[PDB]
Parts: sequence; C-alpha cells; structure tokens
Amino acid sequence: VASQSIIAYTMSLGAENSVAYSNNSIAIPTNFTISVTTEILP
Amino acid sequence: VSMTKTSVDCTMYICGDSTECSNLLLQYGSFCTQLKRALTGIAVEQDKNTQEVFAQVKQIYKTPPIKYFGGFNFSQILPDPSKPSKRSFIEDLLFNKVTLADAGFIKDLICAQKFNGLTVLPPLLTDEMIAQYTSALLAGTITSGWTFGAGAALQIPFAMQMAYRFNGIGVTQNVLYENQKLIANQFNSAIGKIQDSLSSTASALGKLQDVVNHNAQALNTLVKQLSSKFGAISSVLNDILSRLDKVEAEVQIDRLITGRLQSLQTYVTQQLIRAAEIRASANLAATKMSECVLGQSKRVDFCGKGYHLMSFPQSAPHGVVFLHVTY
Amino acid sequence: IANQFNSAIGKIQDSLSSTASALGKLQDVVNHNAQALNTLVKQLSSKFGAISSVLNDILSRLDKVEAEVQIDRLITGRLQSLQTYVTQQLIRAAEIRASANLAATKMSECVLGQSKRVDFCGKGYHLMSFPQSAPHGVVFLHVTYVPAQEKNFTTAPAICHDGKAHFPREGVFVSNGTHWFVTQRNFYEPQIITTDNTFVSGNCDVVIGIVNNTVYDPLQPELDSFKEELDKYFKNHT
Amino acid sequence: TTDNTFVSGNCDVVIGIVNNTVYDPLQPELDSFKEELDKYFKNHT
Ligand SMILES: *[C@@H]1O[C@H](CO)[C@@H](O[C@@H]2O[C@H](CO)[C@@H](O[C@H]3O[C@H](CO)[C@@H](O)[C@H](O)[C@@H]3O)[C@H](O)[C@H]2NC(C)=O)[C@H](O)[C@H]1NC(C)=O
Ligand SMILES: *[C@@H]1O[C@H](CO)[C@@H](O[C@@H]2O[C@H](CO)[C@@H](O[C@H]3O[C@H](CO)[C@@H](O)[C@H](O)[C@@H]3O)[C@H](O)[C@H]2NC(C)=O)[C@H](O)[C@H]1NC(C)=O
Ligand SMILES: *[C@@H]1O[C@H](CO)[C@@H](O[C@@H]2O[C@H](CO)[C@@H](O[C@H]3O[C@H](CO)[C@@H](O)[C@H](O)[C@@H]3O)[C@H](O)[C@H]2NC(C)=O)[C@H](O)[C@H]1NC(C)=O
Ligand SMILES: *[C@@H]1O[C@H](CO)[C@@H](O[C@@H]2O[C@H](CO)[C@@H](O[C@H]3O[C@H](CO)[C@@H](O)[C@H](O)[C@@H]3O)[C@H](O)[C@H]2NC(C)=O)[C@H](O)[C@H]1NC(C)=O
Ligand SMILES: *[C@@H]1O[C@H](CO)[C@@H](O[C@@H]2O[C@H](CO)[C@@H](O[C@H]3O[C@H](CO)[C@@H](O)[C@H](O)[C@@H]3O)[C@H](O)[C@H]2NC(C)=O)[C@H](O)[C@H]1NC(C)=O
Ligand SMILES: *[C@@H]1O[C@H](CO)[C@@H](O[C@@H]2O[C@H](CO)[C@@H](O[C@H]3O[C@H](CO)[C@@H](O)[C@H](O)[C@@H]3O)[C@H](O)[C@H]2NC(C)=O)[C@H](O)[C@H]1NC(C)=O
Ligand SMILES: *[C@@H]1O[C@H](CO[C@@H]2O[C@@H](C)[C@@H](O)[C@@H](O)[C@@H]2O)[C@@H](O[C@@H]2O[C@H](CO)[C@@H](O)[C@H](O)[C@H]2NC(C)=O)[C@H](O)[C@H]1NC(C)=O
Ligand SMILES: *[C@@H]1O[C@H](CO)[C@@H](O)[C@H](O)[C@H]1NC(C)=O
Ligand SMILES: *[C@@H]1O[C@H](CO)[C@@H](O)[C@H](O)[C@H]1NC(C)=O
Ligand SMILES: *[C@@H]1O[C@H](CO)[C@@H](O)[C@H](O)[C@H]1NC(C)=O
Repeated sequence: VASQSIIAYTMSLGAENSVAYSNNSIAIPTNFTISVTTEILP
Repeated sequence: VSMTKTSVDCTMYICGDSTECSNLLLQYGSFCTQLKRALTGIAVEQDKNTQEVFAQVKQIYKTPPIKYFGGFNFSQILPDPSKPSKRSFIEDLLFNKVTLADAGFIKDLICAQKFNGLTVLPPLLTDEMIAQYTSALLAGTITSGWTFGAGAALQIPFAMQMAYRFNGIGVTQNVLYENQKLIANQFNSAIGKIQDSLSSTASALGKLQDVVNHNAQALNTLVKQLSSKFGAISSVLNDILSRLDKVEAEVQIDRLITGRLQSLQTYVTQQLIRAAEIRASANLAATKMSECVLGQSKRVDFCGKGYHLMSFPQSAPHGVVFLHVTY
Repeated sequence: IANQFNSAIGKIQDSLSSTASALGKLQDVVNHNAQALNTLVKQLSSKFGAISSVLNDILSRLDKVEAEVQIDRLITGRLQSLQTYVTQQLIRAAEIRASANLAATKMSECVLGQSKRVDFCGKGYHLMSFPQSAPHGVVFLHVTYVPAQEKNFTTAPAICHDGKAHFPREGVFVSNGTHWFVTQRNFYEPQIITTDNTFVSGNCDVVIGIVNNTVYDPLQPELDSFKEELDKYFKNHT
Repeated sequence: TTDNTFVSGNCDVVIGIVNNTVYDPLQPELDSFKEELDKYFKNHT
C-alpha cells in the first residue's frame, strides 16, 4: 500500500559534484549540442 | 539583493482586540486586501531576487582536498569547514559588519512592532544555502573557469585559466607564465588588503546597512503613528469608548481608522517604491554574477576598474559582494 | 547542426502545446490589470461611513444640507480608491518599462547581433536568437552552442624543444598519454605541434610545468627533399 | 595563398566546395633556386 499526503522537507540546492581538478589535467568537449530555448518578456 | 519581508493586518494594526472598530472598518471595503496583497507581492519577490542572484548554478561544485591553484591563495574566500555556519573568512566579516534588526524567527522595538500586528517573515534561502550557492559558484570558477556557465564544468589548471584571461585582455599568455609568481603574489597581497579594508572601515557595507536601517525606521515610524490623535480626543481607543457615547465615540474612532489606514497606505507605497530599487539592484547583481563570475567581461568598468580578468562572489546580509580582479 | 536545430525547434512546439504555465509572466500582466480594475468596481459598494453606497438613495431620502455630508463621505473614499489605483499602475508601468528596455536591449544585442555577454542570450555560447510576438510581450528563441561529450587529457602551459619555450598561437596543448598536440579550446581537434601552430618566447626554465616534446618545421622536409634533388644531380654529374 | 587559408580534411565532406588553385609563396623561391641550381650544373659541365 502507498498513498498521497503533504510532505515537508529542507529543499535541495542542486546535485553534488566535485570537479576533477589537477595540476596538469584538462577536459575538452569532443562534440556539441545546438540548444534552442525560450525567454519570455512582458 | 533583497530587503526584509514584512506582513501586516488592518484587524490588529488599526484596532487590536476591538470588535466595535472591526465593524466600522468593514465599511471601508477592499483596502485591507489590497495592502495585504501588495505586501505579499513584495515578500515573494525578495525570494525571486535572491534566487536569480545566487541560484545560477545547477550543481553544487566543490574544490578538491588538495587546495593548490598555481600559487593563488583562495583560502580566505573559500569556505571554512571548522565553522557551524560554513562561510568563508571574508563572508564572516560581512555578516558581523552589517547588523540585522530582526531575523523573523520564532517568538525591544521588534516585540512592540509585533504587538501591533506588524510581522517580519524569514527569507526562503537560509544564510547557509546562500553560502552553498556562493561556494559552488566559486568552486566552479577556480576549477573550471567560464566553462561551467556554458555547459558541464570542464577542468583546467588555474595558471592556464589565468593565461586564457590574459589573452582575453589582449596580453599574450607567455607574459603570465613569465610573471606567474609575481602575479600570484600581487593577487595574494591584494586579497590580504580586502580583510583590513572591511575590518577597519566603519562605512564599507553602507549600502546593505542602509537597507536594514530603512526597513527598521519604516516599521518604527508605522508603529509610532498609532499614538497620533488625527483630530480625535485621544489615540487610545478604549479611552474614547469609555468616555463618549456610541454616536460620538464612533466618529472619534473613525478619525483614528482614517488616520491609521493612511499610515498603512503610506508605508505600503513607500515599500512598493523601495522594492523597485532593490529589484533593479538584484537584476544588476544577477547580471554581474553571469558576466563577471561565470565569464570574463569586455565591458569597461562593469567588473571593477581595470581590464577584467575574473571576479569572486561573497554573500552578505541582504546582499552580495563581488571581489573583482583586474589587470 | 541543422538536424539538432530542427529537433530543438520541434521541442519548442511540444513544450508550448503541453502547458499554460510557460507564459505565466505575460498572463500575470493581464491578471494584475484585470484584478485591479475589478477591485476598483468592487470598491463602489463600500460605504466609507455614509448611510448608503448607492448615490441616488442619498439623493432620494435626504435633502441638500444633510445629503452633502453623506455624498462627501463617498467622494473622499472613491477619490482615495482612484489615487490608490493610479499609484499601483504607475509602479507597474515602471516595472513593465524596465522589462521593455531589457527586451529592446535583447532585440538589439541577441537578434541584430551576436553576444559575448554570458547568459544574456540564453544558457550557452550564443549563436543567434529569433523574436516571436506574444500578447503584451516578446518571446526570444535563443540558439546556443552547448559543448558536449568531454574527455580528460593531460596538458602543459608550454612545450620545450631547442631550449626555446613554445606556446599555442590559438588553442591549448594536450596529450592522450603518449603524443602531444595542439587543439582549439572549445572542440577537440588535435594537430601536430608546429612552428605554424605555436610561437616562441624565452627558454625552458622560467615556466612552471613545461614539458619536453618535438616541434615540427614544415620547411625542413621540403628543404631536405631539395637536398636529395640537388645531390641526385651531383651523383649523375660524376 | 597558403597564408590567407588553413587546411582541414578533404573535398567530399563540405557542401558547396569549389575547385581553385591555392598559391604557395614558397614555390617562387624554390622554383628560382632550381633554375639557379640547373645553371650551376650546366656551367660545371
Ligand atoms: C555527436 O553527437 C551526435 C548526437 O547529438 C551524434 O549523432 C548521433 O549518432 C547516433 C549514432 O552514433 C545516431 O543514432 C542512430 O544511429 C544509427 C542511424 O544512423 C542507428 O543505428 C541508431 O540505432 C540510431 O538510430 C543519432 O541519430 C545521431 N544524432 C543526430 C542528431 O544525428 C554524433 O555521432 C556525435 N559525434 C561524435 C563524433 O561522437
Ligand atoms: C594563504 O593565506 C593564509 C592567510 O594569509 C595563510 O594562513 C596563515 O598562515 C600563517 C602561518 O601558518 C598563520 O600565522 C600563524 O601561524 C601559527 C599557526 O598557529 C601561529 O603559531 C603563528 O603565531 C601565527 O599566528 C596565519 O594565522 C594564517 N592565517 C589564517 C587566516 O589562517 C595560508 O598559509 C596561505 N596559504 C598558502 C598555501 O600559502
Ligand atoms: C614589476 O613590478 C613588480 C612589483 O609590482 C616588481 O617586483 C618587485 O621587485 C622588487 C625588486 O626589484 C622587490 O623588492 C624587494 O626585493 C628584495 C626581496 O627579494 C629586497 O632585496 C628588496 O629590498 C625589496 O624588499 C619587490 O618585492 C617585488 N614585488 C613583488 C610584488 O614581487 C618587478 O621587479 C617589476 N618588474 C619590472 C620589469 O620593473
Ligand atoms: C595517441 O595518438 C597517437 C596518434 O594517433 C597514436 O599513435 C598512432 O598509432 C597508430 C597505430 O594505431 C600508428 O599507425 C601506424 O601504424 C604502423 C606502425 O608502423 C604504420 O605502418 C602505419 O602506416 C601507421 O602509420 C600511428 O603512426 C601513430 N601515430 C604516431 C604519430 O606515431 C597513439 O597510439 C595514441 N596513444 C594512445 C595511448 O591512445
Ligand atoms: C628536458 O630536456 C632537457 C635537455 O634535453 C633536460 O635538461 C637536462 O637536465 C639534466 C638533468 O638536470 C642535465 O644533466 C646534467 O645534470 C648534472 C649537472 O647539473 C650532471 O650530473 C649531469 O651529468 C648533466 O651534466 C642536462 O645537462 C640538461 N640538458 C640541457 C640541454 O640543459 C630537462 O631535464 C628535460 N626535462 C624533463 C622534464 O625531462
Ligand atoms: C573538382 O576537381 C575534382 C578533381 O578533378 C573533380 O573530381 C573528379 O570528378 C570526376 C567526375 O566525377 C571523376 O572522373 C572519373 O569518374 C569515375 C571514377 O570515379 C570514372 O568512371 C570516370 O571515367 C572518371 O575517370 C574524377 O575521378 C574526380 N577526381 C577526383 C580527384 O575526385 C570534381 O568533380 C571537381 N568539381 C567541380 C565542381 O568541378
Ligand atoms: C577524469 O578523470 C577523473 C579521475 O582521474 C582519472 O584517473 C584514472 C582512472 C585515469 O583515467 C586518469 O587519466 C584520470 O586522471 C574522473 O573522476 C572520477 O570519475 C569516476 C567515475 O568514472 C568516479 O568514480 C571517481 O570518484 C572520480 N574521481 C575524482 C577524483 O573525481 C573524471 O570523471 C574524468 N573525467 C571525465 C570527463 O570522464
Ligand atoms: C601541484 O604542485 C604543487 C607544487 O609542487 C604542489 O604543492 C601541489 O600539491 C600539486 N598539486 C597536486 C594536485 O598534485
Ligand atoms: C642526368 O643528367 C642529364 C643531363 O646531363 C639528364 O638528361 C638526365 O635526365 C639526368 N638523369 C637523372 C637520373 O637525373
Ligand atoms: C662556372 O664554371 C666556372 C668554371 O668554368 C667556375 O669557376 C664557376 O665557379 C662556375 N660558377 C657558376 C655560376 O656555376
């Protein structure tokens, strides 16, 4: 059994990430995505 | 970036525990719903301003356990993990330099404001959550440059990132490598002067203190306006009701209703005007976050005096401090 | 790049066909102007302490002298209701202008140009933007190059060859673990390290983290080939 | 020229590519050095 109710929580700010930084390490994109996005202004 | 959220109510402000005045106030119609709505429209906007300035990152980026960045010493702007409130050293100064009249947490002039139905509401994001967004923006900036603004955070060694910046200002990258130690010492000694500047200067956070003081003065003026007679025999409502008969007592209260309701419309109009200049500043700060932290700016003087190289955000009570680095 | 763009314009239609809440910033302007006028009509039913809200009832029941003190109660309240409405509308007009001045700036800098300003013309590196009209506003369809499918490389700030130190004219040095290349910074595209892709400055000691690798001259081979051409003629001459 | 342009890939992946000669400022020097070289071989005979 499962049912719906009002939960309350501390909000998450975003997923955790640790950048793989190093004295001589670089990440370079091997591809791309063209992305189309709306912006709406009155 | 934001100001204190406030809420009020005609039922208590105009006449606390007073059903007789409560019935006279119904004759004035919708004004109390307009005032409550207007203050709620300001209150929801303070979260929006804070979220547009700080919540620009999608992931909480973190710096590695080894904190070597080409000789550049970020230890006074990166978070101090020994503290309960996980802010940086410089953020600590900012929180102690600007005093907050009321935090708005569970329950002085703070009490007396509340006594008359004027309430202060807490911000949605706590000062810990603003420190997490700020340390994520900073961890992205010192481990991946501008790339975390455009897509994934892509690592690069910090001296090679600073070399790209030098190329952006039209100085060939070979120059940076030749003066690396000099450039790092200049930067480290410049960050050393921020602390002393902020610690010694009484007026440095003036634009944030001013907002706190205007929020405190506006509520003090509004709660002081309850003692005004407005042409009535008294400002004390049960004094009137005891000394005068129902016909005469009613008109005396009316004066007090008309006057107090003017003190609220004044406060809410002053607040709606003061909210508009805070939003203008929050939109500027959100623009400065995108263009000076997530990028390098060709715009003259937009990211401090000089040719812009990079900028670092630091949270403050009701604001943001940008540490702009320039050649 | 065309198929990506065409697929992304497909997702704009799918999004706009699926929900109303996407245009909330334009609906809210209609709603705030409508509510405010509805409130101002509602506020005619208020008495402001008069014997009636309905102005003709005062003029039906009372006579000029004691009617004046009722009508004056309604004028005072209704004029305040207008002075409130006009103040809220002036404060909204300033908020909408600031948005029109931003939208005109986005039209000039994102449609009539290409923007170096980060996050100003959408979330990525800005290529171009297309305006689309809406009731009481504008939609910009921002087109952005977003980098994808990254991989790790070893890197160096400079390459050491003949005791001279070299730096890329454009791009960055990278290694797969055995060989060294120059690539452009925003898309992995390796090339042999040469005197065309790099410039010399100083010597191999002042720079922290410099690596030893060859730097090729495209001249040497053709010069050596001419030397085998020259020699062949001398042999034949013998 | 080879200095106005940069090379990448081959003539089958690009839509609308056109055939034209691309100049090499090196050839003139090499071509002249080669007539000069011949003249020395002839003169030596
Ligand atoms: C860069 O990313 C591109 C996607 O953004 C990618 O193109 C995609 O490639 C896959 C296969 O690798 C295609 O998937 C189809 O491939 C064949 C048909 O050709 C089928 O066997 C598969 O089952 C599937 O139908 C995607 O359709 C294709 N996407 C697009 C938009 O064309 C590129 O390959 C990537 N480039 C590199 C160098 O990795
Ligand atoms: C980055 O800059 C930091 C501050 O400029 C610096 O931390 C400072 O380090 C010195 C020396 O370690 C400390 O001086 C204290 O040293 C010992 C520690 O107990 C005491 O016995 C001394 O009397 C003296 O008080 C500073 O207190 C310390 N400053 C802070 C704010 O912690 C870092 O070392 C620098 N990092 C690098 C990598 O150079
Ligand atoms: C460009 O400006 C640099 C400063 O912004 C300057 O570096 C400075 O050099 C002087 C000496 O040339 C140093 O002065 C100290 O040097 C030694 C200590 O090692 C002492 O004998 C001296 O009495 C004095 O204490 C400065 O410390 C140094 N400043 C920094 C921040 O490193 C460069 O020399 C300038 N370059 C050119 C080409 O002019
Ligand atoms: C890093 O990238 C290098 C460049 O692609 C790569 O080296 C290349 O490896 C291929 C074999 O897979 C060689 O191909 C040659 O193979 C024989 C060997 O004699 C020749 O007869 C062929 O004609 C062909 O030329 C490439 O020559 C070689 N490139 C170079 C410059 O030597 C490395 O293997 C890559 N390393 C890793 C760890 O991925
Ligand atoms: C990159 O290549 C450089 C030269 O190809 C190399 O420099 C060489 O470094 C070694 C060791 O430091 C020197 O060897 C000398 O060292 C001492 C005297 O200092 C003696 O015991 C040795 O017998 C020898 O004299 C070489 O002289 C030096 N060569 C040159 C031309 O300077 C770098 O070390 C190389 N770098 C890396 C990271 O491999
Ligand atoms: C630009 O120049 C190219 C090279 O001259 C040329 O490609 C050539 O195209 C012709 C016709 O398609 C080919 O001719 C051969 O075609 C088949 C073999 O594939 C044979 O059956 C034919 O008899 C004939 O031999 C050439 O092979 C081909 N050459 C090359 C190097 O690709 C382009 O067509 C030219 N483009 C324009 C627009 O003029
Ligand atoms: C880049 O590499 C890091 C880890 O470093 C690698 O270590 C070896 C395995 C070898 O591949 C070296 O060339 C690299 O330097 C990756 O970070 C790790 O990612 C895994 C998931 O795949 C995760 O489990 C680990 O915890 C990560 N470690 C750290 C320190 O972050 C990173 O993902 C690589 N980048 C990309 C784009 O794949
Ligand atoms: C990089 O080199 C410096 C200087 O030797 C060293 O202090 C630091 O720990 C190194 N960083 C890493 C990640 O190895
Ligand atoms: C050798 O030189 C003669 C001219 O003296 C020339 O005709 C001939 O082609 C040359 N042979 C070769 C193999 O170059
Ligand atoms: C030409 O030949 C003469 C010998 O006849 C020789 O001395 C001279 O150096 C040669 N020079 C040239 C230009 O080839």
